[PDB]
Amino acid sequence: HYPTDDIKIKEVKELLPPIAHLYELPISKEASGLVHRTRQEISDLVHGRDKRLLVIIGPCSIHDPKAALEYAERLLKLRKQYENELLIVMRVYFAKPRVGWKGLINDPHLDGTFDINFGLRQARSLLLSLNNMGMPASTEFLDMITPQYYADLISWGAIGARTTESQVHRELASGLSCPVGFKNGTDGNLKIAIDAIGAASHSHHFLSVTKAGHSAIVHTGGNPDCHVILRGGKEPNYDAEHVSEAAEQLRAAGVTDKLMIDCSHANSRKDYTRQMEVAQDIAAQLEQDGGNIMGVMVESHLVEGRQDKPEVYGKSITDACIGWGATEELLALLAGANKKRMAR
Amino acid sequence: HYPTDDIKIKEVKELLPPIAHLYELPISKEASGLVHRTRQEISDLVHGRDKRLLVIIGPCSIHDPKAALEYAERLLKLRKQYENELLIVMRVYFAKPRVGWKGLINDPHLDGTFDINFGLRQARSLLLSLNNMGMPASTEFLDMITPQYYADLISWGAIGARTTESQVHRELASGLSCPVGFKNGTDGNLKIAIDAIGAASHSHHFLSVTKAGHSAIVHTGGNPDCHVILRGGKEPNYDAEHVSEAAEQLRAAGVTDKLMIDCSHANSRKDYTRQMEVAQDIAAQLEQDGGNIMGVMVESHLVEGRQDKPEVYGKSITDACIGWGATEELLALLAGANKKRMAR
Amino acid sequence: HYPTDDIKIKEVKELLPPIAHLYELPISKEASGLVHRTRQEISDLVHGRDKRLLVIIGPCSIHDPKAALEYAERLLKLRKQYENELLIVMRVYFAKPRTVGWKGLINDPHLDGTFDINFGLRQARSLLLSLNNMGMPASTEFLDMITPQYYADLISWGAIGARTTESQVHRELASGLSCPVGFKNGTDGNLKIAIDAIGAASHSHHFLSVTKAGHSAIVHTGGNPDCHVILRGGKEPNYDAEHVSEAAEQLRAAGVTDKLMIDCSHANSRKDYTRQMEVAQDIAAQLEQDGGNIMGVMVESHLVEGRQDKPEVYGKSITDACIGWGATEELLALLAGANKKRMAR
Amino acid sequence: HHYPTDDIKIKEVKELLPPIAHLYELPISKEASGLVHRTRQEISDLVHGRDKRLLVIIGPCSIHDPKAALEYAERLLKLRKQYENELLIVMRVYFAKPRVGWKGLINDPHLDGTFDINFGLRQARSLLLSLNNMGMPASTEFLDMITPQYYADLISWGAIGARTTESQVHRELASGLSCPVGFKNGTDGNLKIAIDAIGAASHSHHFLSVTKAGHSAIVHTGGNPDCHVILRGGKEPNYDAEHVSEAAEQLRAAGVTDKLMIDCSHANSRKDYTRQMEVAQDIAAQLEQDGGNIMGVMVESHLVEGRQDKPEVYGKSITDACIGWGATEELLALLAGANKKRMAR
Ligand SMILES: N[C@@H](Cc1ccccc1)C(=O)O
Ligand SMILES: N[C@@H](Cc1ccccc1)C(=O)O
Ligand SMILES: N[C@@H](Cc1ccccc1)C(=O)O
Ligand SMILES: N[C@@H](Cc1ccccc1)C(=O)O
Ligand SMILES: [Mn+2]
Ligand SMILES: [Mn+2]
Ligand SMILES: [Mn+2]
Ligand SMILES: [Mn+2]
Repeated sequence: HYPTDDIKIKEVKELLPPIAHLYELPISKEASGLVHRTRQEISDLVHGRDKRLLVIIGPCSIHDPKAALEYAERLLKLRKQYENELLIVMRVYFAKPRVGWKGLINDPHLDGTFDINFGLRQARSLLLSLNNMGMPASTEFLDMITPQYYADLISWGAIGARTTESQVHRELASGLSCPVGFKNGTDGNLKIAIDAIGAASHSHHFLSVTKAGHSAIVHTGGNPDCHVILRGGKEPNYDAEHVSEAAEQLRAAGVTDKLMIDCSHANSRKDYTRQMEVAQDIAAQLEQDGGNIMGVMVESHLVEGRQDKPEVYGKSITDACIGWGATEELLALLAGANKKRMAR
Repeated sequence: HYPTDDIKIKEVKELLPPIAHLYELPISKEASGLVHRTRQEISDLVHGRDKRLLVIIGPCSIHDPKAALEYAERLLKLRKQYENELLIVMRVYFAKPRVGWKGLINDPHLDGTFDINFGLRQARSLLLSLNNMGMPASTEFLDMITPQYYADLISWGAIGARTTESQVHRELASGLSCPVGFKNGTDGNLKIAIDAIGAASHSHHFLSVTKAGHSAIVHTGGNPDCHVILRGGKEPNYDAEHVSEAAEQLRAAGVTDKLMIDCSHANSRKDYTRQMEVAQDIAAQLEQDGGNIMGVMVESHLVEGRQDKPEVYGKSITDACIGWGATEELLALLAGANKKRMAR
Repeated sequence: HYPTDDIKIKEVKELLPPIAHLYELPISKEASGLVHRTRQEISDLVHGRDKRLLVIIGPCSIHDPKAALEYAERLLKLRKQYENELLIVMRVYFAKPRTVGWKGLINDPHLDGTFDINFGLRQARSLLLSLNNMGMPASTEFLDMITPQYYADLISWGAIGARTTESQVHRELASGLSCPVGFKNGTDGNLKIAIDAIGAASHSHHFLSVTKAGHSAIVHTGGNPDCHVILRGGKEPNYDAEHVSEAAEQLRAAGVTDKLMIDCSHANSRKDYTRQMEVAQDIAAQLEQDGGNIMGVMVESHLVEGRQDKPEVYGKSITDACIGWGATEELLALLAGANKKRMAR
Repeated sequence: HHYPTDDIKIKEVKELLPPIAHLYELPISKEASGLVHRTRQEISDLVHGRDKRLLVIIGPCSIHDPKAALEYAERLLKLRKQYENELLIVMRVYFAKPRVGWKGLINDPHLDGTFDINFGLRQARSLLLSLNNMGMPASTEFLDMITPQYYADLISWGAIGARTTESQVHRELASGLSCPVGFKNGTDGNLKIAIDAIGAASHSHHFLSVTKAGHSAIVHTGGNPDCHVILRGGKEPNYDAEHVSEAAEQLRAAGVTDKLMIDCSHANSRKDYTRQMEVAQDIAAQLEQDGGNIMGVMVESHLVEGRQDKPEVYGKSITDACIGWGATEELLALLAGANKKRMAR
């Protein structure tokens, strides 16, 4: 026999099964309540039963648990203060969808050693600490296996621009315990996200692993808590005209016309200093009408900007983020605007 | 103590591991020769060493292995006849990337019962029978787990238009033993596929299973045999102007400027009779110059058109296909056109 | 670091999990029915509910499935012929507990030294399924804690041999086996170890094995109330009335069942397959006199008598020596006659 | 539906955390690796006659409490260092006796019948890594074919007990253990099973178990050349000079090492801990006269003497009765005394 199997494979190493991580780090009664409740609260937002604004906000990527926990500590205070106008959940994303650093799960030690057992442990550990302190977590799931390791700790999931059209990621979302947001495509196709909600609301089958770590078929029940995310395209799509047009196509498709607006990425034009602009336009809509907005997303860290090496504490090494002060302003701006909308 | 795990899952059933299927249906020496050889031949096309045309052709999707075998039986004689001008490899795709029928792996019995162990068995059996008879096989990998069950029998793989931009599908491609084609986006975005080749040529790490069925981290070494597939979008992109523009961009990104043209899907605009037209243009191109074309894709079946239910034998239940007579003319057209290119 | 792990291991290779084999060879309706029934029928003998004699009879070891099947076709006739007097169940043991040479049909199914265990295990399940489907139940020895997951669903009666009867894990195993189990006395004739094994196996225990899916697992057992002793001699033969009587006394004293099995082969025969008949005559004389403590016998039998080092002749053992088919007819006819009279009392 | 045939007598089969999960949480350290590699080699030297120190396997009958066990180890480690030129001291870290009652530390770590085996295996590995880290090698008995994948990398010396020495699979296991292995004589004093065991264990075999990832597996061994017998009595003790001589003669006749270990406890003490000293005194007299064929002894010792049905008292056995710490010092001072003189010849 000529060889035909694993020709271009350096190594296939066994990973500790999810059950191993769940044994060391069982979810606590407290994290369980914060998760269950935040998910329900978000459901109400998706389906129009509450007019609070869901704010997904935090670092572009997590590369340092200390800074992440310190960021949460400061955010927790504002989560409480604006709890009547805003439902603040923290971005706990472990990589960018990219060339550069491959994320915290792949490369937890920031040196190129790919210790993914440790990476996954750290991600779970972080997510339980956060929930335990009272800060819910959100994340993007890039693949169909990692969710088994910590989705139990996640109160809101994203499927990014580059995966919203992928069948298997829609099948994933259809079984995720948390509400899920589908982003529009990298060039501004909103339809792919609309179809994804359709798909995600039905029952599907996809492949993954059991909690015990073995190949498996997953039969989902459908996810009725999905929604669109406006993150821009060739041009930005945050304004009232783009919101109104999205809302119409949503209704026509017979899915929720309540949606979320990313202030960052292509809606800012990859310029962190324009997130405030977007949030200001969103504030104007809320004060006017803004019936179709249920959430915003905001890339934010202790220190503003980007760096290639993790030199500065609390500075992103993936996309550029606004800093803490700009975070106080933006959140305040949104809370006040939405106080007025809810008051009508 | 609120539940948070698997809230929207009906069932997670463990699957027979790949080793089980590999025990019942080990790759034979002759299939192993055919695959090894065929990957290498295709790799020569991708890199400009051989001017024969790769022809990926066959059903939109396999819904009946018996008819698929009979198809292959007719195709093989054409493979042999045109072996100096065309390298003919059969489409063995088990699903459309969507609605309705979930494909042969999910739903092998065509009634709705989701017998996945059986479907995986049937897919491997069909692929081994095809190789053993001397017909190489091609397919699309939609997830990161199914390759372990039968990628060893695959001479060419596709990442489809809906997944080319997906990070995890790029990582997968980087570790596939076969050469891989990346389709352009559903709206015509060629860049996502050019970036995909760049991405897939490097080492990555993604999650999957071992042959024994255990969750695994897999370290790839890069796939140097990737290329682009022009597939249409808002308008078709098969003509010389589009081919020439794409070649420049490929050169600019420093990747192979030899590409593949799908005669079906958004180039035929879902009209199966127009695939013959696309081939005509392609043939006229090759006759003038056609330096940048290394293959084409055709959707072809025993009988033409499509049907919703599998009533008629060898007739598609997914995208409509040209029938056997049109397939003969198309392949003769392409053989003759490329005979003249090669003779220059 | 210095190394400390796997220092004396040439390789550890993965095996197909039990489910892969149970997928290919699912137990049939009629195989299920035969297994259940037979286990129940044997239980009744263990516990004095029925006076039929269990006869565990067949090759010392299976080295050729085709031979095994032809053997089963002939025995089947007699199983049916003598169904009112004898419960005939075939021996399907895949190795002798050795000590250098052929390591059995599971380990070495090709009989050339390759160790294709995936294949052996499939072949063994395949044979046990075909035997049951034809109306012949099967018996075997389980040497380890993992093999029973592959084919115990096809076994109507199992043995724990002389060399493992005292082993704590083998007793815990037996406590979780679905079939009734016979515990052999020690190689030097020690009966107490088998008496203790009955009491031990009746309780609930825990041991390590694999799930059907092939992963490390803890097995919490329910207890096996259908165990009994097997007299197989040792320093001296223990098939006669006097030995049977001393054993029954010790068994009653421990509060376990005083119904036992007698091996006519191995050390009771002194490794001479022609003495198997003599032992059966003795057992038959006992059954005629009284023999109330006997529920079964064991007999090593094959198409062709004797043994051989290489598998040259069809139907002849390459492990212990067996009586041939003619002698089998005598033996079974003899025991059926002696027990017919017992059951008439 | 079919008649049922599968797991009729099973309460449950719960899947287990795989060895890799414990190996991740508790990886062997560089210093523990050195001690294990070095101690294994030193013991091999003792087995093959290259060093004349006495291997002393000493410690509790069974470990029911790691705190007590760690304290016992700190005390023993002093005498390990003190007597290093005369005795090779290694701690007994047995997790159960091969038995109904308490099922051991691995099976039932919480001593209350809850059977939390993931925790038990976690605890056993932890204690063993802590012992090697403080500088005290560890010995244990392997009762099955699976547990070793969880912590054998931390064992410097292995026992196969009296009740398993004759078992085919246990001998096959032994042939793949990274550590040296002592085989005990049978519960009735049969020495031959142990001598056969050494022979068997020195060759390559194939037995079934699990990969480190927990998957059903076939294990191919390279043989264990470092095996020896352990004399632990029978119907009568077998520690004296005469029994030692006759054993050495049979060992030589079989072509295997005539160097042996004497267990001072169990059937050599007549199951009476007060007699372990008697046995140790005789062995000492032998070492002073000649004692050439003795390479080790086994002593059942704990912080406090005797035993108890329930774990009320700290550092007192709940399995076999042990000598207390005072006696332990007395016994070790004696052996070091006797062997200093033997080594000086
Ligand atoms: N555990 C995930 C669902 C899931 C199951 C299996 C595979 C992947 C995802 C959740 O609760 O959301
Ligand atoms: N076995 C695949 C590569 C692969 C390994 C593991 C997971 C996914 C893909 C091949 O030969 O192409
Ligand atoms: N499946 C075996 C019992 C068993 C379970 C698990 C391990 C070993 C044996 C039977 O039914 O007899
Ligand atoms: N890991 C054991 C050997 C072993 C392997 C596999 C199963 C059982 C035992 C050792 O180092 O000694
Ligand atoms: Mn970002
Ligand atoms: Mn198609
Ligand atoms: Mn025999
Ligand atoms: Mn003891």
